Amino acid sequence: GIDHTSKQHKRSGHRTAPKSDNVYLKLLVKLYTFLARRTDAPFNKVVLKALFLSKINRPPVSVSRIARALKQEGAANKTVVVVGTVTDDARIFEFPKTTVAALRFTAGARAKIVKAGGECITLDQLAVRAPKGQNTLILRGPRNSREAVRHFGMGPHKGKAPRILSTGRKFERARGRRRSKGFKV
Amino acid sequence: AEQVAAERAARKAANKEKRAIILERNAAYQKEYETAERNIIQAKRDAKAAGSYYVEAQHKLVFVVRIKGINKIPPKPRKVLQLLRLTRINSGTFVKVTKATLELLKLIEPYVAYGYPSYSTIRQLVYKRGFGKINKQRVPLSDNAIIEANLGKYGILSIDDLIHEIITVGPHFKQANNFLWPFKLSNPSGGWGVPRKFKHFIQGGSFGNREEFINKLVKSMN
Amino acid sequence: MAHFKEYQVIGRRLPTESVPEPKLFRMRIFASNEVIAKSRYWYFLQKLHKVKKASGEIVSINQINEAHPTKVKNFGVWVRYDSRSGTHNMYKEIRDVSRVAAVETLYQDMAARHRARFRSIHILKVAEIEKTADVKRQYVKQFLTKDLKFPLPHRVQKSTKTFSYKRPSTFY
Amino acid sequence: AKSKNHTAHNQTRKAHRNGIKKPKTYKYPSLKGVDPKFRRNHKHALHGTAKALAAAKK
Amino acid sequence: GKSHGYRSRTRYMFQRDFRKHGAVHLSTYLKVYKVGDIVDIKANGSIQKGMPHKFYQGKTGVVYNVTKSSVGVIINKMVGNRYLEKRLNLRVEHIKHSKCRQEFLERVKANAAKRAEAKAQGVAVQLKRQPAQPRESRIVSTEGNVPQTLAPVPYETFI
Amino acid sequence: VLKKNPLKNKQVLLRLNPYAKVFAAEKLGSKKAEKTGTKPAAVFTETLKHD
RNA sequence: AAAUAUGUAAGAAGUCCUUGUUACUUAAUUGAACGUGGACAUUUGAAUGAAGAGCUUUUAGUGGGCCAUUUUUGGUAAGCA
RNA sequence: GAAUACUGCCAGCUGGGACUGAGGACUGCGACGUAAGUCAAGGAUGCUGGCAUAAUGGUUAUAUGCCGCCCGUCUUGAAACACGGACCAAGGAGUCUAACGUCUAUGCGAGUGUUUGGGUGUAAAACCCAUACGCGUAAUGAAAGUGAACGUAGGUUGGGGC
Ligand SMILES: [K+]
Ligand SMILES: [Mg+2]
Ligand SMILES: [Mg+2]
Ligand SMILES: [Mg+2]
Ligand SMILES: [Mg+2]
Ligand SMILES: [Mg+2]
Ligand SMILES: [Mg+2]
Ligand SMILES: [Mg+2]
Ligand SMILES: [Mg+2]
Ligand SMILES: [Mg+2]
Ligand SMILES: [Mg+2]
Ligand SMILES: [Mg+2]
Repeated sequence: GIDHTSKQHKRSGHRTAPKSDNVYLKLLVKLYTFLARRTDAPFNKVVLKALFLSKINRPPVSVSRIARALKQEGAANKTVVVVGTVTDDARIFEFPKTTVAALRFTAGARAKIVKAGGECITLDQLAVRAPKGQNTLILRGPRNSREAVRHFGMGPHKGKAPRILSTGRKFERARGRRRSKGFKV
Repeated sequence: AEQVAAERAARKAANKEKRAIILERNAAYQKEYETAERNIIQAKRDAKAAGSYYVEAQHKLVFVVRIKGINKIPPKPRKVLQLLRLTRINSGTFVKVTKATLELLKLIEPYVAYGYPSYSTIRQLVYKRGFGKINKQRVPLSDNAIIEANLGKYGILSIDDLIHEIITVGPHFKQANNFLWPFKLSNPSGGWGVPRKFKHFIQGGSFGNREEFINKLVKSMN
Repeated sequence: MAHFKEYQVIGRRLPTESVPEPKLFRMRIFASNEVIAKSRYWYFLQKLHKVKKASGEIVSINQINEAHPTKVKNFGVWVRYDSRSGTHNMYKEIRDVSRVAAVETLYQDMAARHRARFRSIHILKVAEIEKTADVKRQYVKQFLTKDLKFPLPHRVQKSTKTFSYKRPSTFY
Repeated sequence: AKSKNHTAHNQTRKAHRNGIKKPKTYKYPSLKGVDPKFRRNHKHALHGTAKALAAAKK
Repeated sequence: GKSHGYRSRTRYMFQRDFRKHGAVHLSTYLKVYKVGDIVDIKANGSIQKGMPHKFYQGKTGVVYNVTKSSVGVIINKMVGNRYLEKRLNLRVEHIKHSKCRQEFLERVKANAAKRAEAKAQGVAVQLKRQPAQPRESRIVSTEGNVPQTLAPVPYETFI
Repeated sequence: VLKKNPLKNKQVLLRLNPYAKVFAAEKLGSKKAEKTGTKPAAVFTETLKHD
């Protein structure tokens, strides 16, 4: 017998492969597995781990987010890397000439980036021209902006959104929500 | 001539000078042990001649063997056995003697047998059952290069250097001891010597402090 | 544990600034090994003084051998022991060649006749009786008569084999 | 038919199964329950010292 | 029925000490508490305002808020399987400074002094505390201290 | 692939610890000690024999 | 007035030296809290261990218990409660 | 003045027995040798014999030694003097639907959703499509209403990657 201080046969809890059957994604995973093994650059390891992520853990990254990231000093000539989708944004009216490498570009995002003088690039061409992740800039999208996150942690005084179908007066705005009707949360 | 011999000769020359370093260290450690023993003996003789008494230095090191199974242990001793890394019966660890550790042993006393190891016991234990904890894995030592790869920053280049860092509780004792995996000992070859183990050694049992008799017990256990 | 050795154990309180050089209390202990001898020394200093192992030190432990281990001696042994319903002093005498074996005899004797374990016995004193007529117990004094001699009738001989072919005798 | 009324038996083993955890203190704790006069001052002191820092750095 | 009021089972721990009743001495009120100070809670039974609950008797916490006559003390309370942050508003009658944190602050000053001297002379000043080490060898002289002691003693009635 | 114990297999015992050759070549495990004629003191002997 | 059990602390979110912010505070260029700059070196301030450490979502069964050592209530007691 | 007991050490030598032989070119650490090589040094080889078939082995029946209470169920507790079950075959129990939560996959993404319907067709398929409509891109208030940049869309502390 052994006095087990820890739970036995415990899986790491991390994805080691994409959950999908996309063969082109699996080819990208194979390429960045080779790069994350034969190169010591932590960029290839971070890109490889991001290639395993689910959809909610790969939020889209807008072109306005990319332009804001390019307003940083020393980052004008960098290569923006989005392991996921670059969506479009009409809120902006100027776009810098830059190189963006991403899994997917929406039609609007690709048009805006190309019209700005830049180029859209896949992660394999990213690997070819920047094998060690030279002057790259990895961007991620907002994960807690998801609508499901609003209801996480519901409870008294937590200030969270109830899981509700119909919204308005007569829908959970009474006893328990105001002092005049019983109490307030 | 694809450049194999040049680095092979560089490696053999490096290995030779490393073995010369280990040899000269081991010679100086042997003379250190020899004088440490002879001085104590001659000090006792001198004190007897002068009519006084020579009280020896209290032992800095103990070896602790968990002699009890894993069922029905109260939480406080269970935690202390986990902290001393005795998770299965007949496991053993070295402990530096301080007030904190002595209270730990005084608290797990009914489940362990401990005492003061000798140089022969430590040497045979490390040579025969010494495994290192390397990248969370239990690696048989079997080579000086492994110990130098994991303890080389502490100046411990060989198994003899590890043994000295255990027998004399050096500055890097904590790192060398934790690098050693908990020794997995067998049951004693001639038995425990008592009808019932779970009394104190003073009361004819097996647990507790049996200070110098731990050597004979551990030798039969490995 | 009954293979008793006799140790002298000299201990003292730990020296302090008020009282350097304490008084070196010394006892004679019968025990199988040095660990039990030291433990018995601290047990008796615990009971007889306000000294405990935490605030004390052992300055010497030495085994005492018999001066003449092949000379027959009459030993008077004063003991106190705890019976099942009280505490009692007794005086006994063991005719034997050494103090350690006399103590072995008394521990066996006290276990046989009074069901008193080593846990329950304190050896107050073991003393050589210098001359006869200071012996008081008839079971020892009867062995001191001049020209002592006695037969051993009814010899029972241990047999190496299961079966015998001779109807054995008990002559001797 | 009466049943058992109460016991704390097994409750500590359950509590220690996932451990008893300290509440993970942060730098800059919340100013909830602090004196409002102090909070009102501290807002202006922070505003002024950020103004001075930004003016110096430019 | 059962009774579980606010001050239940506080009969002895809200006593004043024997021959220590009456008014509070002014050194209680002349003590200065800052935010971050570590304090010990012990209710003075003669002041029934700002009194801590019976749970917090003997608890030690950190001051987060300082008001006119009271301090805000943060205490970690074990509720179920975790500790919950609890915030108390206690008058300074029921509050004293942690003397252990006073010696910790003095030790910090002493450690700085030792390192300051060692930066000039005597390097490797070895700041860390160490546990009680085993004793070294010694020579116990017998001259004038001849060992002399007797054996266990016989049983006597003493009644 | 297989743990070879020292204390046997003198090849492995020599792979580790190169001093073992000198230890064997000099019989350091059976070293004879220098004779010393330092007697115990009378107060020690009398204390030991004291009742 | 014990024993056992129990709170807290043992530093980098630290310490010290200057001088900055404020509508709070002081008689005050006094403090309070938060800072700029500077100094502290690898023992970053006891021991042992750490099997990875933190964090989140969501959902099952369960919500009759019983036994032993010790403490302990009712009861003559109980394989009683 | 010696010996011996006891306890301990040897990186002292050696005899008998038992179980195991995992891996499968080489690499390493070594040792003995002036080197060249050799070896018990990152896991067994060499030599020899018999049989080449029911001989070994498998299955099966039996015997012998030891062990083995009737399953399912409710229960703190079942072999129970608790209940269901004489036997066998076949049938026999978490399904589909409306709406929905978390998670995952896919498409497109400030949008998204063709299939109410129209067009067409090799005709309940496949293919093509307008306007709307749903959800989303704005919240808050009982409501009348009003409705999101002082600032490189702020400061501080961490923070992967660069
Ligand atoms: K009940
Ligand atoms: Mg045997
Ligand atoms: Mg009032
Ligand atoms: Mg139920
Ligand atoms: Mg049977
Ligand atoms: Mg059943
Ligand atoms: Mg029955
Ligand atoms: Mg029924
Ligand atoms: Mg029936
Ligand atoms: Mg039926
Ligand atoms: Mg069927
Ligand atoms: Mg069915």
